[PDB]
Amino acid sequence: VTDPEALLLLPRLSIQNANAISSPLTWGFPSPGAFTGFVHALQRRVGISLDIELDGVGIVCHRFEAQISQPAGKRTKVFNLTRNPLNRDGSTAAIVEEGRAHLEVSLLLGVHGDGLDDHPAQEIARQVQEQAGAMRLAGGSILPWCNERFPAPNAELLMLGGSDEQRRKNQRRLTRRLLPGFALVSREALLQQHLETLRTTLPEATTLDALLDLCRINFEPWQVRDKPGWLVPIPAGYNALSPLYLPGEVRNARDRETPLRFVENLFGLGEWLSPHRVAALSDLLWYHHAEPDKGLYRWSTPRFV
Amino acid sequence: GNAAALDVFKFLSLQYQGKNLLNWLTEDSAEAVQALSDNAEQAREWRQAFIGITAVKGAPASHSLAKQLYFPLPGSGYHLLAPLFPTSLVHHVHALLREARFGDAAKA
Amino acid sequence: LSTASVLAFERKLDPSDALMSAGAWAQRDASQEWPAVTVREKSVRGTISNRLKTKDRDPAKLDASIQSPNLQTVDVANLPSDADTLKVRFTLRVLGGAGTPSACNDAAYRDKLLQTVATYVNEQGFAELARRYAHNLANARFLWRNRVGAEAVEVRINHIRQGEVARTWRFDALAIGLRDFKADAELDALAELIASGLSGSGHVLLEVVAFARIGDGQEVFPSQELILDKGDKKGQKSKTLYSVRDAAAIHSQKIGNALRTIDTWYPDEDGLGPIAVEPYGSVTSQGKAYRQPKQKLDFYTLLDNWVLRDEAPAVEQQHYVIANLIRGGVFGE
Amino acid sequence: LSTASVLAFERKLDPSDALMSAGAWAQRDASQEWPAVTVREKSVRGTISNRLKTKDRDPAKLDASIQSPNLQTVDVANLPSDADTLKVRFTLRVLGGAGTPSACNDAAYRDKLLQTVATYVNEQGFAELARRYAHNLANARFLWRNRVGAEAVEVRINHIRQGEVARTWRFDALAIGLRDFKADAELDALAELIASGLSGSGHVLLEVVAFARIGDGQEVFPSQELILDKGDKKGQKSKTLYSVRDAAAIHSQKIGNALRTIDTWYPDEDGLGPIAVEPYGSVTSQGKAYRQPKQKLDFYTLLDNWVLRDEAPAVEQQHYVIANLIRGGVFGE
RNA sequence: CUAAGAAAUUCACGGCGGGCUUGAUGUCCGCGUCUACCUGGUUCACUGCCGUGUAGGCAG
Repeated sequence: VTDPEALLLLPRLSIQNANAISSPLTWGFPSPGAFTGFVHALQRRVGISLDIELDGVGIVCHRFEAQISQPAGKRTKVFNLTRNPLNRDGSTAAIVEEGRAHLEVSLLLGVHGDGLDDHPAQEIARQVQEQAGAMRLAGGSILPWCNERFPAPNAELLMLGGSDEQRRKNQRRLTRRLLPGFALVSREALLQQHLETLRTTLPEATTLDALLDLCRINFEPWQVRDKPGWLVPIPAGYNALSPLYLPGEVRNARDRETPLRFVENLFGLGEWLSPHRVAALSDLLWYHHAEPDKGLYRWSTPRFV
Repeated sequence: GNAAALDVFKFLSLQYQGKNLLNWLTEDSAEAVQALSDNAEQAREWRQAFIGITAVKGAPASHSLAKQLYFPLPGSGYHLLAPLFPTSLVHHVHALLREARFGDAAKA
Repeated sequence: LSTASVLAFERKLDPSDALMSAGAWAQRDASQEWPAVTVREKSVRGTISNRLKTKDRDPAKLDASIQSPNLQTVDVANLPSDADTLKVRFTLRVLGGAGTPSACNDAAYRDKLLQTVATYVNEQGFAELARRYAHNLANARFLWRNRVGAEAVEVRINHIRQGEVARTWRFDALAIGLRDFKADAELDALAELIASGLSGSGHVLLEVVAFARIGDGQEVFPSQELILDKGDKKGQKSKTLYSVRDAAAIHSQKIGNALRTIDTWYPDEDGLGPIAVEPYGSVTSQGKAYRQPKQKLDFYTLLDNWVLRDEAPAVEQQHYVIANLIRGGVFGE
Repeated sequence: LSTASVLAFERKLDPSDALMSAGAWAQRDASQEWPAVTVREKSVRGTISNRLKTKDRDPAKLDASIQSPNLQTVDVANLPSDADTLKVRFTLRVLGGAGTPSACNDAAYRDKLLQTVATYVNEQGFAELARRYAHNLANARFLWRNRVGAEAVEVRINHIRQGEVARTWRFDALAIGLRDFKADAELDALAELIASGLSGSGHVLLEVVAFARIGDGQEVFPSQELILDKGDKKGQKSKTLYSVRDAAAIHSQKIGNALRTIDTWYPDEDGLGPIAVEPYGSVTSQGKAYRQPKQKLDFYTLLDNWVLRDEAPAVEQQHYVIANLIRGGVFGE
């Protein structure tokens, strides 16, 4: 809804012990709501104090390492846990399962405010790096500086500045630093297209998001029906199952100065695609928008194709 | 909850199929007048228990261990959010995944 | 005033997953191209060794149970046969702002908490807690079983301010014991650094590398994984070791549990040594909880007496509850 | 007073995996660049040699089974055709502090156990146990089948104090028998070194090298792995030998089991010879438990009589109980 | 302001017993690779002399 004036690249963020489950239906990559919450908390901590606003996230996931295991007689997988401390009587704990993982991801952040006006690009990028190297991303700690001495500094790249051919060339030289991974986009239109062409047989919607992202083996007309890209389930957002509540009327709230609601998880389809397949680098930015008249608390990436 | 009396949950569907006792016992217990099989005391007790079975809590209560989350607003403050575990939804997709992974059609 | 319904402290002293490598002694200055210690599998055959029930003494039944062989597959990790030194490396970041919770429902309670921890820093600095943290970094307490019976353990700490090193510390980890807390000028300077990082006066980043001189081809001890059992299924591999990118590793929480082993003020004894700090301070090896709530020395009642009732406890118990604040937790009803 | 629910002892006498290499006799002093013994594969056609069911002893069925024999692929390890001597090398650390468990519940039980072990050390040292351990190092009992039918076995033991050799022992491992425990000056010096290691009065690390003169191209016997399934997708592989990187090897528990073969006090006999110290001391090759719990001479009843009811057994059985403590294990409910 | 905030898996172990994979065999007919070029244009930073000199110049 807002075209960013420039783009900042959080180059190679290493993350240990991040949350893997992130949803009651998926277990793989964490939800993009975590990345939108990260850029909003970074806007709170260092973004306001520089006449800068931050809007959305592009994520590419250079590497993934889940703490899982296959239990030796089944094709499924289980989660690896940790030993919690003993109870007050010293008997044992109550085992609640959590899924940890390790991530290597880059972040693409858009800016609209006085970017190059009040401050130069290098000092802005350096203090955003120093700020983000003290917090956590998705439940797990941002792993600090190691013998990766090369990939440290960012690149605050002006989006619309320069010639349009020069714009394509500098965004291509920025995509040159993001080739190892594959970016993530929302695929609501392809979901709706397969939903309408499936509804000739039966009018159901979650069975589509089941049948979109598995290995469908069709018999002899032994073949495998296939989608052209990497189709994954993603948590599409938040839909409220209860009306608006005031800060004080609900007990055990996080804050008695913020209104509360009871919510359910919207699930959708995402897509991992090579970053060279998109020509404008501002297409990948995941924005979260609220429609508080109803329950729709949505994260997506509009203006993508 | 912690109620081990699952016989009431069984009797909610024991007369629910083909009878209006298991379906009207929660509200509009006019079929519960014959559903009690007795005078007004047993029918009133059955209607009160059926009304108290599926009764909503009303007064909301979060917890420390309930995943309270901030969500930003369009150009303003924040909203607090507490996701519930979609037990009916995960049971529906668990039945679908058991029908996909197991079952005689999938075996054939 | 009352305690808040929600109360959540983010942890400080975030460690990394400590990775293992191997090499020779007196090459440890050039220990950057040292190859990783890998995790292999092997086969074990054992016998009946546990206690038998009194109904199962039965020598024919015991001889029948012996003649069925007992085999397992076991994850193992060893040094190479030409390397005698294990090198364990992790990074530790100190953040500061230890008083502020990540969540609090009551505003007046969090303001009383903030002025309480502000008065605590005003009365004295973090230097006792920071000195004990620098002690647990000085002796290699994070080498859990890799330190037991080692010949010579030596710890290097690099404070990295910019992209290069800002300062280095060199410690003989066997001279500094695991029982008592000494005072040393390099150790007090490191204590001043961790204290200044804890006070919010900066962001401290350290790289800790420990060299243990074990022996040629000897067994090292990384972390073990948790596999919940597939009970009505086939037999599983009954040991799994933690590895990060085909390198034997210790968990981050294991190094964190080793770091906060500072509590020498638990009421049961003082000669058994320091324990880790937690509410109802309980060590999993002993299976028994010191700082029971029936005495007024656990973390929760001490915090309620300091904040709600304005009964400031003794200064070692103030150290204990401040260390529980640095450790973090999810506290509440 | 009762025994603790959890109680675990970490092992003293940690050996490494023994690696095999090959060379010529009388070059064994220059046996540092001896090439490793490699594990190869070969084809084996299996004949019919089992006992028949006698419901299948019909001659036509027997000839029909003989006409179609089955075939396997088998891992094998031989010496080279020009080398006649097998060299087997490992390292062994003696740690000390054998009484202290690594896990306990009861404080009174571990205090009573600690003073029981302390009184055992005060009555006599570790001299008998370390004498028998030095004997099992002197004869090359850790060469399990490689010792059988050897022409000459020689063991070189090096106490390694700093990164260089502190002391050297040279043993004719066939002169020192496998049956009885003799007395020798160098063997008693080695026993005193192992006893000083076991008492915590030093850090003992030994390099043990064994040379067996077997013959040109002869088959050596490394440790043997475990095969769960076998099919045509493999080479119908039915035997897998253990190997570190690229070398035939022996499991560390195999060397450890041949180290603690010291138990000559089992009540059945003594003319057979020593067995390995186990709770209900059992031999897998014989399928039988010596020290049955029906008699009062297994480890658990002896330990419970010694610690709880203060019934100190005979000094032979005291040696047996303390040897079981040195071996380590999980003892409890 | 991130389904946020928090966490010690672990102690011990003998996989070895034994074996014949064998016999027998025809690879073979046929073929157009051509056309046209500045590499070195200071990349040969040398050799010796005066000068105590490494400081500085000289001669081809």
